Order: sequence, then structure tokens, then C-alpha cells
Amino acid sequence: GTNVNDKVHFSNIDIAIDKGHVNQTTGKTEFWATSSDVLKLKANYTIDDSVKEGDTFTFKYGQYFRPGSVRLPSQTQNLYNAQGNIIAKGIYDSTTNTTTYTFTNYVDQYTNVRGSFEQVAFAKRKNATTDKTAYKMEVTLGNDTYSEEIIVDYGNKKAQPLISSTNYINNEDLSRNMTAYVNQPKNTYTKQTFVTNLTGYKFNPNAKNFKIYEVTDQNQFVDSFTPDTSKLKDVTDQFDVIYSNDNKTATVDLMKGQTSSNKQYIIQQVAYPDNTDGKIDYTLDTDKTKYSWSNSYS
Amino acid sequence: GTNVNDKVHFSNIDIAIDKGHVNQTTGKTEFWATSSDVLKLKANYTIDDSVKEGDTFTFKYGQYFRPGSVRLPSQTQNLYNAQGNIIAKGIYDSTTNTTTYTFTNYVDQYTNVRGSFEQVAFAKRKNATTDKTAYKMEVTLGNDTYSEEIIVDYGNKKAQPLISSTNYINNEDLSRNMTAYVNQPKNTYTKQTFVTNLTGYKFNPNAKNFKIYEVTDQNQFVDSFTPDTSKLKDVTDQFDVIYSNDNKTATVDLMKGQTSSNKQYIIQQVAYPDNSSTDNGKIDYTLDTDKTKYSWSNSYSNVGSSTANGDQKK
Amino acid sequence: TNVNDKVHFSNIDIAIDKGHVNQTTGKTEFWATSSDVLKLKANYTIDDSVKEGDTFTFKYGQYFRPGSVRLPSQTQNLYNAQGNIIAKGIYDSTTNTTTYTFTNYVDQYTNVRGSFEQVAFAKRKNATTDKTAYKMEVTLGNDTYSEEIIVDYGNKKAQPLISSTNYINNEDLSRNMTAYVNQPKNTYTKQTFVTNLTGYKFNPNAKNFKIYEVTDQNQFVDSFTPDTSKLKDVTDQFDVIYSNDNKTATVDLMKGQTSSNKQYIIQQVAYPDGKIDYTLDTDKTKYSWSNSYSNVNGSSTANGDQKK
Repeated sequence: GTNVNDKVHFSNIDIAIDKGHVNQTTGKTEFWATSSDVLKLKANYTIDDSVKEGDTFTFKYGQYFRPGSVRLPSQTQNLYNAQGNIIAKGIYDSTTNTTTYTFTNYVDQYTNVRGSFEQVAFAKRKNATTDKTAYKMEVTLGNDTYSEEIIVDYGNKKAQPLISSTNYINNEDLSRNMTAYVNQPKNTYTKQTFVTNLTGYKFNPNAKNFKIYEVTDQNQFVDSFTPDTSKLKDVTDQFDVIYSNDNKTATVDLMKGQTSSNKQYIIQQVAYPDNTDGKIDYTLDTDKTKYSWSNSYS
Repeated sequence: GTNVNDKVHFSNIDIAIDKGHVNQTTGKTEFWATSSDVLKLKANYTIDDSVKEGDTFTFKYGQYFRPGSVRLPSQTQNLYNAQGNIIAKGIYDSTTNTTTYTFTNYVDQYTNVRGSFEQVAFAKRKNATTDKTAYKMEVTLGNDTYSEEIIVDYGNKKAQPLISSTNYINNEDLSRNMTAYVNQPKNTYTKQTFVTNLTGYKFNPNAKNFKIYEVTDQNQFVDSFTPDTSKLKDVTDQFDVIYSNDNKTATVDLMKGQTSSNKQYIIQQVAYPDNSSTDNGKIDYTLDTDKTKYSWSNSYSNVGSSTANGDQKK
Repeated sequence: TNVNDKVHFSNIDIAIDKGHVNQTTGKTEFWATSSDVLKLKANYTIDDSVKEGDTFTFKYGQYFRPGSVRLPSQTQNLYNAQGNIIAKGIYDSTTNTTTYTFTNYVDQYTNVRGSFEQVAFAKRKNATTDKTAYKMEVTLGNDTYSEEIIVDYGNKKAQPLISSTNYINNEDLSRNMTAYVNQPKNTYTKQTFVTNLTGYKFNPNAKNFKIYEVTDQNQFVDSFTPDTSKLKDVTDQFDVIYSNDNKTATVDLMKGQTSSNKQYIIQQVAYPDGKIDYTLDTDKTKYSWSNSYSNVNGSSTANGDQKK
């Protein structure tokens, strides 16, 4: 059918943080994206009677805002009435950050259609990069625009030689796509052995998704743990990733080719659930100490 | 890099007020946080010869005390040698109220290091809530703890129908974060037109950071003007914040749909400074009621200052 | 009329805030690129016979001006204890003078006294040289003050590459930069000068990226505020290429030559959207110099003995 963005009217648009965390100094509520918070998009809507099956409308999400959670959004996004009948079937496209909805025959069977929705949403981590920074969360529902600034904190700890986080959970296979940051403080080491141990997941050695990048600018370390890899220096082939424990352990000597190094690394990985969907533990063995970071998951 | 909190020794640890306001009645110096006073933390230190590049140590600030001024502290906190180079690179984290310092290779090229520092510090307003009250300003430098009682005054007039203050200055963009208190004495009104006029600043309507919180409990009205907003009832969506004068004036009818109110509000705002100003920066509030117009104004030095007085004719 | 003789300034003082100690002499100095400013203060009284529209001047000396690294505003006011303007001032950089004109305050009040404190600075173009004392002078009304102040800008003449903020523009907050290339007068076969901005952008259309060829070593003033009317402007002999959303500027200073012992003063204008990173890629090495403009809190120091 035809684009009926001008016939679908959204009001009381809101973006909330659930649950939200307090900044311990300033007392403002913030989006702590690695401490269980999500965003919630809400709105009321009315649909004009001139709407028919096959007509379409869009949700356009801005550069810092997207549907979904830590887990990437489904391509399927439906608009349901209060009893669970499908008013419209939608297709989310991550390339355009837009959902395109198509009305069902529901609108041909009912008039004066009015309701409301709630949707779990998140930061677009690639663009909303930096701790304690306010980002503009923007959506356009039909032709109705809304923007609100949200303060994000991912909890990067830049003084840590080793820190890791979930970049995203894959919606289709539930793989944990991980980011680890090695040597943010730019210390100098003669030993630098990087180990990941999985509980409840496995690596796939042949999937070619264990990537090692050599940081050339400190700002490539984005607090969001979703770096733009197309601009990083890919040095994966210069290292030997060694698997063991039935592909549940990967060990890498980051000192390879050197006796002393102040190099800094971003490492990305894919850990596939064994079956539910576990623990991922990292260690970095150095001259003086063994650093640890764990991420734990229900 | 192991933790060498036991290898870096601090001494002559002190906390003082700059400049402070002497109370003629007590003879005591007071920390008037909203009239230009800061706290200054100071210490001397030595570093043990076993310390190496990559080792760390912390400054752990206590519950009533933090680095910085009215302006929030930088994440970046460094210490310097006499030659001007950084000898320890620090990251301050507001969630732990702790700075973690990592030594450079300075400590590998030098021995018998002796040093000192002085830092601008401040009350942690969220906890050091109340006027004319003494709070324990505590810090731990390495493993050396020190504390000091400070008498804090923000100048909140709990009998004022309308009063405001700076809550904080954003380190990154210099935005002035304001707290305004409406109806602290729980009076009853039929008119409540709340106006803010900015001189030297602009609001950003697209941000929706003009927040209105309905007060249930009188104790939510902290004298610090740094309330815990998570604990308040956000009623912003129930009012219309109307912007005029290219975003220098904000108008909110706090009646929107009632003949009578004894509701109490905490209103928070973000004022972004324009490039420059020939005046003292200024935030002017009015509350227009049944009978009286109340008003409060906040003014900030141009940076320098001046004054004058004399006998008024008549 | 001119009431310089009816406005009486006393307790005049110029202080360094906060000041840095010279590492050898122990004297307090004004380290103009390490966050020091000068502070001018005085008390004053006004004769009862002064009226609205009467004027007086603050006449600043050849080495001294109001403002900080950020240029002073044309508008300079003096206030009373109520926060109202008692005198409206106009500062002129040409005459280095603020001319104040009393308001009707003085006609409504008598026995008036007051005081001011003013952020001030070296006039970099004249106070050119590191570890040099310059007389900081002002005449307030008819009351003169002069005090020698030792300045240091931290030029490092042995460095192939060094830069500093020349000034910040009061009206658009642009950071006006000066970079010195090849003060030591070495000979190079590669000389690629790159500038990368964080929190600022260049205006590639402004044509305010200016490249000057040095003809006399003294043109490299330690203050990074050279008199550009005396320099040789060679901007049109080079190609300034902008990239990265106007955050990066690249110039090949070897253009037209194979080997070069030329020396350059380069000036730039960076508009806030803070750090400015310079590199100079040469034959054997890549030099770098960075100016970081974060609010830095307080001070610290340390010393020790050398490893064996």
C-alpha cells in the first residue's frame, strides 16, 4: 500500500531508563548500560480510519538510540492491540536504524483505533561512546519526533590493565560478542599472556572471529566497548591463538616478537552457548601480577 | 602493576577553606559553599625505592568530601615532578569516589623521591546536605587516613517561597546546573507562574533537562541544593515548559489544571553559557502567586570583580 | 569632563596567580603557559563633586594588559555592592586604555569608596622573552604603579617542533595557535607538518592558516606572539590539506625542495565545537608536540636523585 506516516499519530512519547542509577555526586539518574539498565520507549497512538491493510508507517531511530537491549534487536517488530491481535507487522533494518510497519486486516475490521505501546530500547553503542556523557536519544514515530538527552555510563575503568565487557548478544544465535581492552594505562611489560576461559560457552576456532587490534590512538578505546573496527589496525595474523579445554580456553602471547612492549590491544571474541545461555573469565599474566576480569551471565 | 599503597607515604595531610568566612560570633572559619569558598587538600609524600612503573596507589575520598569545586572534578588527575613532567597518571571515578594513580617510568629513573601536592576539593553535596552543620571531611592517601570537621553553609532560607542555587558546574561543557525550590513553607496558592530568565546562557528545549519533581517529604528539600532525584516523583510531563526570547526564558504554569495547590517542587535546569557576556552571568527566577511576586536571582562574576558603597541621598 | 584627578586609587598591586617558583633562584615567576595570570587590584575613593558622564582612565603599559590568555572584552565595567554599574568602560587595544564613564550612581551617592580586582596578563608581543623581567605598569586615574614581573613561556629552542596558544578570542573562543618549526636550523629531506584537533575544527575557507618563513632567529619570540607584519608570508607557496571533518590539517613543508634548512612560524585558528596535537615527520624521526587544555586542578611537585 501507501506510506501513511501522516495518518498515524503518536503522543506522550517518552524515553525512560529502567531501573536507572543515581550519580553518587550529582544526584541525577543515569543509564548504566552494563549494570542491567535498559531504555523504554513509550507512546500513545491513534490511527486514522482511512488506513487499510498494506499501508505502511515507520519508526526512525536516531544516531545514539536503537531498539533492543544488550541483546541486538529482532528484525521482527510487531504492533499489537491490548488482546495480542497484530495491528501491524514490522521489519527493522539496522542499516537505516528504521522499522517499517505494514498494517494487517485489523484496521479493515475496526475503526477509531487507539492504543499505546512500550518497547525495550538501548544506546547505539558505536556512537554513544563515552562515560558520563549526555547523548541525544531521538525517535520519529510516523511524523511525530521526540528527543531527550540521556547520560550513559558503561563503567570503563581506564586505570585497569585488563577490562572486558559484552559488546552485544547476537539475537539469532545468542552468542556473547565480547570486547576486551588490554593495557589502557599504557604500561610497559615483558610478560603479557592473555587468557579467556568460558563456562557454558565454546569458541569456534574456524569461525575467524577472534580478532586482535593494535590501538594506535588512545581514543580508539571507547568506553562503550563497541569500537569501530573498520578504523582499527587488525593484527590478528601476527599472533597465535591457542585453544584448549575442548575449545573453552584461548591463550595468546601478546609479547610475541618483542622482549619489552607498551602496546595496547582491543580484542573481540564470539562465545557460543553450549546448548540455556554462563561465565567468561579473563586473565592477563604480566611481569609482576596476574590481572582478572569476569563477566557473569544468566 | 601491584598496589603500592603501603610504599607511598603521606604526611602533613591537611584540609582547609579558601578563603573561608570568619563567623564573628564563634570566631570560626566557615565553608560557604555557594559564595566562592573551596576546600584545599595538601600533603607531602615519599616513595619507597622498590616502586616501579605501572605500580598504583589511590586517593580514596570519604562520603562527605570530594575533589573539585562547584565545578565537578576532571576524570584526569595527575601528579607532577619539579621538572614539569607527569610522575603518576590518575583516573578519578565518581562511583568509587577514588582516584587511582599509575606511576610512570619517573620512579624507575629517580630515587629518594619526595613530593607534595595541593588540590581544590569540595563537599560531596548529596551527603553533606544541611546548613550550619559540621561534616567529617575524610581522605585516605595511600594508607594514610586523615579527617577534619568542616562547618558547611549553603544559605538555604527554608522560609522562602522561592530560592535557587547552582547545584554544580559540568566539567566538560561548563553548563550551570541549577536547583530551584518552590513552596518550601507548604503555603496554599491559586496562581503559580514560574519564570526563569537567563543572561549569559541559553536552555536546550530538545534535551528535556528542565525537570520538575513533586516533593512528598519536607526532608527532600536538602540545603545543599543537591537532592537525590531518583527518590523524587518526576512530574515534568504533567506541565508545559514554554520557551521564549531565543531560549533565554522558560515559563511554567504550575497550576495546569487546578484552582488550588500546596504542592512543593524541586525544579532542576541546565543553562549552557554563550561564548561571552559583557555582564555578570545571571539566572533570574520569578514565582507569580495569588498576591505576591516572589523572586530570587543568582549572579556570577564576569572574571574579575568590583564593589563600591556610599551614603544614598535622601 | 576628565576626572582622573578626582578618583583616587590606593593600595595598587599586581600579583601572580598562582605563580611558579624558579627551580634555581627560588623567585616567584609568571609562567604564562602554565595557567598563571596576573591580578590587578586597588581600592579607590571618589570626590563628591564627580557627576554622571565624568570620565577616568586605566592606562596600561607596554608589557601589561587586562584579560588572561583570553583577550579582554571591549566592555569593562565597575560595580557597586548592589550589583549595579557605577562606571561603564570601553577598552581599546590600540591605546591599551580603558575609558570609564560614570553612571548616575555618583549623583545619587556620596562618600563613595570601592575596590576592584582584575584578571590581567603580559602583552606577549612586547614581553617576548623567557626568564626576563618586564615592568608591568598601569595608571589608574592619575595614580601610577609599576612592578617588575619575571615571565616564562617555556619555549624549548632545541626542539624542531613546539607550539603554544597565542591567544583565545574573547568573542568566538577560537584558540589562536603559533607553531615553531625548526628553531635549531637543522637540514631535512622530509618535513610533513600535521595538526590534529580534539574539540575544535579548522575553517579551511578562512585562509587563516598562515605560514611564515623566518629570516632572522629573533623572529622566534619566546612568547609565541610574533609581529606578523615583519615576517615573510609564504602561505601561498604551500598546500594546506584538510581531512577528518576539518579536524586535521597537513602541510608538506618540503615542497619545491629536496633538502631544506628553512624555518617556519605557523599560525592557526581553531574553533571550539580540548586538545591540539602537532607532528612533524622528518628524515630520521617524527617529532610530536601536544597542547592539552583540560581544567587542571591544583599543583604538585617532586624531586629525587638519579638512578646510578
